[PDB]
Amino acid sequence: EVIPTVDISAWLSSTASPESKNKVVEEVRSACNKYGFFNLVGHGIPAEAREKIFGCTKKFFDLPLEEKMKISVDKSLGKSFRGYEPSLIQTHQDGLLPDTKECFITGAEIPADHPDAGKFSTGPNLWPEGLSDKEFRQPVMEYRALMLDLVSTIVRILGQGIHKAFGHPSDVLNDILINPSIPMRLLHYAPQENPDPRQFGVGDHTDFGCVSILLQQKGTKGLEVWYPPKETWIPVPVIEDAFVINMGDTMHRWTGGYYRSARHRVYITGERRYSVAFFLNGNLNLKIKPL
Ligand SMILES: [Fe+3]
Ligand SMILES: [Y+3]
Repeated sequence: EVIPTVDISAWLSSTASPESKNKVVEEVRSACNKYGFFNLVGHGIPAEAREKIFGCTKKFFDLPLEEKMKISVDKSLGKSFRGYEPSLIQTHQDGLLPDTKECFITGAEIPADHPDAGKFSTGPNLWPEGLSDKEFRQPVMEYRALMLDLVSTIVRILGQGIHKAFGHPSDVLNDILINPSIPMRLLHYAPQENPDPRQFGVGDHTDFGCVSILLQQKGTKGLEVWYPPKETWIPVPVIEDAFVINMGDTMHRWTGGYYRSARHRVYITGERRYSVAFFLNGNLNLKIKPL
């Protein structure tokens, strides 16, 4: 068992044959129904954009810890959960140790005086005073835009797989793109030579939202996915020019389980590891209804 790779070039091309485009819908619906994950290529985002966001991520986490804590998540407006979260505080199971993960959290930018500001994960972002807009904020928000565009493509492909499966309009799912809740996290995993097997980078979880898009770093590993049929954890290989796509619980319930939300985690390694995780959640008003 291996996590598959799906090339969406045809679906984004305006000259590809309808056969080529359907083949993309087949490979996607199928990976999401069997593994809940795939690797995605053919997205059209340049290698520069991926280089630039890891530049931002390293600059940020290289900051002094007192410097990051100045925008610690507990300082964000109300229930906007934005800013810096340090390592060794997130836990998953009582027998185990907290996660080595260090993370920085953004969402869609909303002025402080907006009506929804302060509500759950909606409001303004917190930005580090010690970095210039040009070093950090502008690239981060530009990458967010590229991610929003890609996840909108992914959603419409999923909707088309729903059409083929159960006969619904191929825009069943497109209402989550209306004013979406789209957090992203910049992730840092400090390396360890001899790690305790009771501690992970991130422990066994599912994602709660709809779609997640992950950018891993060339030369690292750690991400693995639980596949019930063989009762095994499958590794997710770092593919060149790829994003890792998985389904969340909201998509699970909202389909019949047809798109699976699969358990996954990141074990600790000796190599320093960065990743950028962007997620698409259900809306703040949208009552998500099954089939
Ligand atoms: Fe996750
Ligand atoms: Y205003």
